[PDB]
Amino acid sequence: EVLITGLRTRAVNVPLAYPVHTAVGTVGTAPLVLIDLATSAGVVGHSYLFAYTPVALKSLKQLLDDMAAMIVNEPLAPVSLEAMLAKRFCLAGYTGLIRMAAAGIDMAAWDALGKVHETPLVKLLGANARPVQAYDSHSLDGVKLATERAVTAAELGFRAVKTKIGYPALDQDLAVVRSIRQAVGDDFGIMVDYNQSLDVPAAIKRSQALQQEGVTWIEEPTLQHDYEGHQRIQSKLNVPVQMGENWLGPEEMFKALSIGACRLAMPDAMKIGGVTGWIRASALAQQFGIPMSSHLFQEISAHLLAATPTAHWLQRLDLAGSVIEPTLTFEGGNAVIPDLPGVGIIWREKEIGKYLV
Amino acid sequence: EVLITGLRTRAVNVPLAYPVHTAVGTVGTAPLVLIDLATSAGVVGHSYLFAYTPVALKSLKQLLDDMAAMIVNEPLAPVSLEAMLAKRFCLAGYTGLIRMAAAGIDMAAWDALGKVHETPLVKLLGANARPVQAYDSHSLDGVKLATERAVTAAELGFRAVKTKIGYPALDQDLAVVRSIRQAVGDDFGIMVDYNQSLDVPAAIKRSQALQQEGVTWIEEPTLQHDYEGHQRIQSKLNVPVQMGENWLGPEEMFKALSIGACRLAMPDAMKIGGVTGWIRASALAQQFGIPMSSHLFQEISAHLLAATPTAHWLQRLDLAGSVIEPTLTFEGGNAVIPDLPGVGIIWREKEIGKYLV
Amino acid sequence: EVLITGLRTRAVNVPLAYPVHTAVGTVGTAPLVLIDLATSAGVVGHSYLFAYTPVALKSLKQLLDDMAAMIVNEPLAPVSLEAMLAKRFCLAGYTGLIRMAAAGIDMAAWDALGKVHETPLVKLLGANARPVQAYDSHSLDGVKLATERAVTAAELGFRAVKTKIGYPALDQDLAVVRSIRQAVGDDFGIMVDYNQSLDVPAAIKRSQALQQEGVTWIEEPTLQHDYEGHQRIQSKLNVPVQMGENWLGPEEMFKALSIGACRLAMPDAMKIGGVTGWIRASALAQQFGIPMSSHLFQEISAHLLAATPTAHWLQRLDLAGSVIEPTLTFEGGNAVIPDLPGVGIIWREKEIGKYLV
Amino acid sequence: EVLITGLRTRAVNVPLAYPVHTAVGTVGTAPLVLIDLATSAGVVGHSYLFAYTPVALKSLKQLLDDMAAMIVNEPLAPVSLEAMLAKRFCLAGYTGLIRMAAAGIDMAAWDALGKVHETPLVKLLGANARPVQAYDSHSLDGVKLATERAVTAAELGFRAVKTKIGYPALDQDLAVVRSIRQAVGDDFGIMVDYNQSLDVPAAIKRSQALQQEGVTWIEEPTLQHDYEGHQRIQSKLNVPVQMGENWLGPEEMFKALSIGACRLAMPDAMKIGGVTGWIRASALAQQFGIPMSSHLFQEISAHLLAATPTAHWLQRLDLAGSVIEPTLTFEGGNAVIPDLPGVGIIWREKEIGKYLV
Ligand SMILES: C[C@@](O)(C(=O)O)c1ccccc1
Ligand SMILES: C[C@@](O)(C(=O)O)c1ccccc1
Ligand SMILES: C[C@@](O)(C(=O)O)c1ccccc1
Ligand SMILES: C[C@@](O)(C(=O)O)c1ccccc1
Ligand SMILES: [Mg+2]
Ligand SMILES: [Mg+2]
Ligand SMILES: [Mg+2]
Ligand SMILES: [Mg+2]
Repeated sequence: EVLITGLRTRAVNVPLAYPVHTAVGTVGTAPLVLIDLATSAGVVGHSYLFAYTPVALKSLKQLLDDMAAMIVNEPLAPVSLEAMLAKRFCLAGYTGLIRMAAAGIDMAAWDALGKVHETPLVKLLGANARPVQAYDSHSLDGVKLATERAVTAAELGFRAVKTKIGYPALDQDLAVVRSIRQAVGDDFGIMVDYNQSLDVPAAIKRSQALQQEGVTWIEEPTLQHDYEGHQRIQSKLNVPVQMGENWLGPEEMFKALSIGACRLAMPDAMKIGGVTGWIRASALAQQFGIPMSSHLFQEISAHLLAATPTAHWLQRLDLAGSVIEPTLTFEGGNAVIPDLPGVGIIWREKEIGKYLV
Repeated sequence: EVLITGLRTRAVNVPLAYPVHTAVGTVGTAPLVLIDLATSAGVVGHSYLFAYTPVALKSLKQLLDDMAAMIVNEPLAPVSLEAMLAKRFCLAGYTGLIRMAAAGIDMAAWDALGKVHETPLVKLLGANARPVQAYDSHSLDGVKLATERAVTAAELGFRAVKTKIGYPALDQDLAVVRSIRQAVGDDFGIMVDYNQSLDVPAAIKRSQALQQEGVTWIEEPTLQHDYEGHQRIQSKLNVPVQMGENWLGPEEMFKALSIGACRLAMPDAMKIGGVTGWIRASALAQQFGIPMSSHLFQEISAHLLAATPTAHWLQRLDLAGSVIEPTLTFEGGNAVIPDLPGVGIIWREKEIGKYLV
Repeated sequence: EVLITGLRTRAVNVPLAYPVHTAVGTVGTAPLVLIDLATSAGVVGHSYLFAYTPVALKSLKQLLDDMAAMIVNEPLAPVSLEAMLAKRFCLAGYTGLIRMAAAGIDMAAWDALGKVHETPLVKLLGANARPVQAYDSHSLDGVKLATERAVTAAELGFRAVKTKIGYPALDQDLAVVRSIRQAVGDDFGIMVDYNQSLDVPAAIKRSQALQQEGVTWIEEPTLQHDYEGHQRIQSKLNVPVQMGENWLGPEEMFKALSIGACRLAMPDAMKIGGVTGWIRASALAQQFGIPMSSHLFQEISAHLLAATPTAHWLQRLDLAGSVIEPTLTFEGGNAVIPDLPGVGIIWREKEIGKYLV
Repeated sequence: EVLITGLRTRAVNVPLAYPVHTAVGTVGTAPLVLIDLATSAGVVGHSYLFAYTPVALKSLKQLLDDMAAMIVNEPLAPVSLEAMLAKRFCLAGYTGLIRMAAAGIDMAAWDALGKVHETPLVKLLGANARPVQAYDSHSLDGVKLATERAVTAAELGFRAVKTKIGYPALDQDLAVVRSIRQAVGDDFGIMVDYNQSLDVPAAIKRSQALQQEGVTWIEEPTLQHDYEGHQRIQSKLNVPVQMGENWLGPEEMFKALSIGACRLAMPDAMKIGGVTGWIRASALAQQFGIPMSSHLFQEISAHLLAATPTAHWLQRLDLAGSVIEPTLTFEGGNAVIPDLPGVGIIWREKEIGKYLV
């Protein structure tokens, strides 16, 4: 009855409100692929993908353009659709870019399904909208900018911020954390992210020092694929190890959880497999007793977390703000799902034109 | 926006088309509780519960009548509803009758949600209807009746039947299986169910003898709660051990799968937690690499299996046929989801009146 | 020779001497089912069941009334009786309400058996009465009431109290514990109960802070069915994790102990399976090296603990005091078994009439 | 001293000498990306990539074109190069297409390094050329074509063939194997590949039946990422389970071997990480006691296997034969490394022009 009738993609490089500082340099734009899924019902589903680096941008888009053929004229049944794609890409490898691409389609399919039924996604999922606590996500900023950004966050009502650490010396790491703490007060949450930058022993050493500072969590201390190493680090800490942003599919999540690699999880709506993947991941998290946060995709994550039994935090990091309407709002540090069919993603066409690649 | 406005239950004892023969005697009726969930939208959700024994019938109904208060005036958000109930019953114990009761409400909530959206449940779930292979479910019938019933099944187009075994002597067990095989032919599926009747060593001995006969699976050889014993039995067999009908919630399923207690699973829509529980169970099954079949509740199971990544068999066992319209049909041994909003459960009011308890 | 001749049940809502404060509100009554088991010998056995919530009260009673038939005219052989019931309810699920019901019958059967032999239960069990140290059980009371109640306990001679914690903030938790400690002195026992209210990481964090305060034990930090989570929490602590109140049967206890989920146990005479279940549980506790305390049912628990090899504490919490004679006494913080045949439960009929439901 | 000066890629769809038959249909072409790595020394390194499906072809090429920038002006030090890329793609995910791309560069870098030193790759690797036993790789051909192809193989001197199985019915599987055996004789090797097509229980059942036929190995019985499932299947067999073609990097291989998922391995030079990845994989295989075969890339695999301590079989499957010189030869079923610097890959430019995409 409801069919998929077309797929259109547009590659853009959009300005970032909060320039991300790295050891490498300063990056003020994000490589995104915007997706429009047309249907026989007159509704158009929308999603976006994050490419991480501009090196992968055009390849991503082209990959989508080339997959369009397999999905056109198929029913708008996201679950059935995902299984078909999993089977089409089983030799090539259903992971990495291919998996990211499929996830973009899933997310758009689900947004369209919500439009057909005139209902917010969260409601289609069987749950009620609820406000979700969010933390403001910052970067490898230095003591001055880090504290600054943290003070503003608090001013805007957030009760937690995340900072990137992993300086050449541990003492720099500690300097950042201390200055934030001194400025925001003793309760406030301070999450730290190492971005896979340390080896196991270094991780244990730096982390035990942070643990004494009072951090909320320690995120991705070592190489993401090294589940066993994360487990070793975790085993020497009281503070929780957080991870999950790099899991491609619930099957990677399953592996990591099976060995007790972490005490917290934070899947990425895109890497986990879209709405379909998230729902699977949320069941795993519940069973393993793991509090589940989100990574990127703030708009859809708000919906997804409201339906998650072990929902923990929402990551505030606005990637697509320059080309979308501001329907998701933050009131007293909690994200508010807009009362709009689907995900509530509405393009700012005029702006898109500016960033086109 | 859409609220739950009332709950009405009716306890009945309905005639069974296929009298179930047991070691105890012959039982021709089923103790069921029929549920009607009213909503602010004008739609009425429907489900039924199976009480197993008439000893538990009135208690079940009364338990529902007493819970009505906690759900009335709550939004029709099955996922949110389940979490609320899990928290209300956490001291008393969210399992057994209480859990069965909550599952009845879940199933009705989901049927109503489908009505509000004018869509079949399977579609609301994100999948397409597909035909599901079914097996005809029989009892501890004796050689004559067992073969008879099996011949009729084949005549009606089924490609598999399940028989109950567990006679005083192994040789009786084998006599039943052989006569069926001789009558239906070498391909046909023959599933056997021990109904928790043996001890571990007996189980291993009888099962190895059956394995040589050519059975499809060996179901519940020993006490259901003994996961470790099932694992021991499984470890000495090539044929698959099947289990799951007695798991109360996905958390029991998780325990059993964690220790490799079986190679097949067959949750009961009621005991697993309704639609909400099934969806969770299906994610677990996928991750552990377990083919998932259903137990009872044929009407809703047809929908649920179409959305299950590792869907295996549908159990044909008509409990409520005397008081419901025949919307689910069997065409060439596969179950066909009716094209009707919700689950497609429609009462035969006039008949209900007859069976009322 | 001695037969069971009848079963009569009465549902009551009795006033509580110590109103239990919860996050929800104040509850001053308990939903109980009082049981009378008649025999051919002229003796009448007595027990009671706790329903937790009034939502389950009528269902419980009705369930008992409906089981009466299976037990009448059966010999007064509690062990044989339990096995029969386990087999009758094997499809429906021998757990939850059904199991609680069976346990009520067990307890009454054992009380009657003691009457037939004119001997206190403890003696029928092969042991001598001994005084058992008890702790006074309080609730989520706030700093003021908590300290108050604790001072009175000490005044009455108790050497330990249990308080419920799990406030929105850890610091509230600590405030309660500190004020009690300050008031009762440094030796006194302070047991804390989280009532399944935290997630694993929160549990580890709060518990390590309490451990520094000097608490006796940490009870049910997370969801009761999550044995593996309890093990994780336990693994990061020196203080003992206590659990067991929610185990339905010794088979659940066996599972939890098998994975080292706790260092202390505290089965509930009702949930564990009555006298028959307790005796089994006590053997397990001995073998696993676990000190065993009781949960509720103070009257019978006094007898049961005197026969328990690893007996630890008796929980003083008077549920049925308003409708029973005060035969169990407390002398210098130890419970004294009354010298009376059976359990020494004697109804205050006139009061019962008042609370009838 | 020796620098990388440029990267040129060409996407082609080349005819296959042996049309691969699938359940889907007949495919007579291969989507390949041909790579030319220019250097400051005047030498040009060559490699090719296999895209599996034409859906991924253009995306692959574009991805390479976009990475060219990061490698140009870098020294020709394949080991150092790989580490740089691993670090550049750590957020995006160093797996899937990105990893395949990097592997193409590695292979070309190593071919160029051999050219600079005027030596065959195998010799640069520290080993001597040796002839490697090869098996002729066929498809899901049917009884007639399968036997035919097998008879020709034997005629050309091969001592083993691989066939694809996984028919709707087991009996079809067995029919293929039997007819081959009957035609080639009792010694001859018959390898079978299920191509991830079965579930665990089906896998165990079909495999035990094959094991009785006398097959050389059972390849990829179930989903590639399910290491644990492969282990279960392996555990019920004497015949070896073979796997490895889908491992992306030695880190995936490490995971699978750690749990004993198989008794044989067969990494793909491209998916494993090129020359650099293969060398790492070969050390793992040696330590775990695993015989190591190759998957695709026959030209380079000949070199790689000669340097592999546990070398087992070379897979003969000519993907790029239409656009390259025939320097690798087969003499009496063994592959002979050509005596030519590098890998000995020489384009047939005139033919390339024909297949360009
Ligand atoms: C640093 C990060 O890992 C995070 O979680 O914030 C991140 C990863 C990828 C893109 C943006 C941010
Ligand atoms: C025998 C049974 O276990 C089955 O699976 O068929 C069954 C159990 C409970 C009610 C009816 C049938
Ligand atoms: C709080 C509690 O868990 C305890 O152990 O005291 C409790 C549980 C159930 C009823 C009363 C008290
Ligand atoms: C069937 C296969 O798995 C093999 O090993 O031969 C194969 C996989 C991918 C491309 C070609 C061949
Ligand atoms: Mg991160
Ligand atoms: Mg069964
Ligand atoms: Mg408690
Ligand atoms: Mg293969």
